[PDB]
Amino acid sequence: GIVEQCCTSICSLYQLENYCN
Amino acid sequence: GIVEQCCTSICSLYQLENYCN
Amino acid sequence: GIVEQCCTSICSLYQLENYCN
Amino acid sequence: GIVEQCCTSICSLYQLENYCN
Amino acid sequence: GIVEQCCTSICSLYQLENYCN
Amino acid sequence: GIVEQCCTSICSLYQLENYCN
Amino acid sequence: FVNQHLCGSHLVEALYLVCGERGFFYTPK
Amino acid sequence: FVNQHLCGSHLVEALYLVCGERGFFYTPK
Amino acid sequence: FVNQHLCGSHLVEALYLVCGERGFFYTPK
Amino acid sequence: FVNQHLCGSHLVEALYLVCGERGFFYTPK
Amino acid sequence: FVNQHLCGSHLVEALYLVCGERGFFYTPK
Amino acid sequence: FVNQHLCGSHLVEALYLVCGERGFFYTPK
Ligand SMILES: *C(=O)CCCCCCCCCCCCC
Ligand SMILES: *C(=O)CCCCCCCCCCCCC
Ligand SMILES: *C(=O)CCCCCCCCCCCCC
Ligand SMILES: *CCCCCCCC[C@H](*)CCCCC(*)=O
Ligand SMILES: *CCCCCCCC[C@H](*)CCCCC(*)=O
Ligand SMILES: *CCCCCCCC[C@H](*)CCCCC(*)=O
Ligand SMILES: [Cl-]
Ligand SMILES: [Cl-]
Ligand SMILES: [Zn+2]
Ligand SMILES: [Zn+2]
Repeated sequence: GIVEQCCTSICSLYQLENYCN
Repeated sequence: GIVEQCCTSICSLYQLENYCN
Repeated sequence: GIVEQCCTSICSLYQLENYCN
Repeated sequence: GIVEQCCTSICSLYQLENYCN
Repeated sequence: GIVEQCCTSICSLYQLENYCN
Repeated sequence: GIVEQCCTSICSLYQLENYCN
Repeated sequence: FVNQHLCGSHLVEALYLVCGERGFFYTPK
Repeated sequence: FVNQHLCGSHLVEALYLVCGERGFFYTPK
Repeated sequence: FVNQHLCGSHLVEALYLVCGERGFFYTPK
Repeated sequence: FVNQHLCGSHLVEALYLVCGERGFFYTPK
Repeated sequence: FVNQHLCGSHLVEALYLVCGERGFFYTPK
Repeated sequence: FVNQHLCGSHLVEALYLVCGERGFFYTPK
């Protein structure tokens, strides 16, 4: 999920787009 | 200014990027 | 929608719980 | 206090109610 | 109250300090 | 910078004034 | 409309606290 | 009234920074 | 402690959303 | 984990600003 | 005027996420 | 560093509340 991905390492805005609807 | 433009109209990511260094 | 209901009237904890998974 | 209680461990909303007026 | 005074007029640091313990 | 100064140690409001324009 | 954008910014944080481990689906207007 | 609720949400954070170790009592209208 | 300050920042907003009209008190020391 | 909760609090607001009209989904577990 | 102060409070956080390591200069009206 | 990013997020809002009309500058690197 996003917690194991974007909290252990800083995510770019492009990587944040993977969790939009 | 950023306030005159973005507090009257919703600024997107690309509009807000204009004010970065 | 949550915006139409909670940005016009103050939603309590039990109203906001309706939109959880 | 609340710092030693709800910051070392995650508090439920019921435990947060103990610090309301 | 703090809401009646600071949500109608912008309270500075020294105005907000009045409500500390 | 401010990250090496006010994040390793808590800065007072006076120390935060050093980074105003 | 900006004030709705600000209200939605507070709504998602409120949903985050209320839902907790359940999670939520935020669908704006 | 929602905008007061949003304003109060910013007021408590402002009080938290200003007071620090002193603490505060938040009593809304 | 900076991390203690960060958690207290999130504690205040959580208390504000939970308590509401009653208000709340925050006292680190 | 409290620090995990803090990061998720910042994740939600980052997702809200990035996604916008599409909306987003948050699911810790 | 308070609502602009609230809007500026959200603008700086948005600028913080968008700019990242570049940094920014916030100059209000 | 994620925790460094979290503190910078709180630094920006603290600077905004402290500086006010003068504005502020944030520069991690
Ligand atoms: C005043 O200093 C309170 C006395 C106890 C200090 C506890 C410090 C640690 C608090 C937990 C912070 C957790 C952050 C995620
Ligand atoms: C549910 O508990 C998710 C399972 C994995 C837990 C990861 C906990 C650590 C997450 C990173 C937090 C980083 C905070 C800066
Ligand atoms: C750019 O990367 C700045 C160079 C120094 C990095 C310091 C990283 C740690 C900063 C303290 C964070 C404290 C969080 C509570
Ligand atoms: C006039 C005071 C501010 C309120 C603006 C009108 C309400 C929001 C517009 C209607 C909601 C739909 C928004 C669609 O983009
Ligand atoms: C019409 C613009 C929005 C302002 C709403 C009126 C001010 C708030 C109502 C009076 C304050 C007391 C709130 C009690 O619940
Ligand atoms: C009447 C609804 C609230 C909007 C207030 C008027 C807009 C802000 C005033 C003009 C901007 C300059 C602020 C200077 O201090
Ligand atoms: Cl707001
Ligand atoms: Cl944090
Ligand atoms: Zn707000
Ligand atoms: Zn935080």
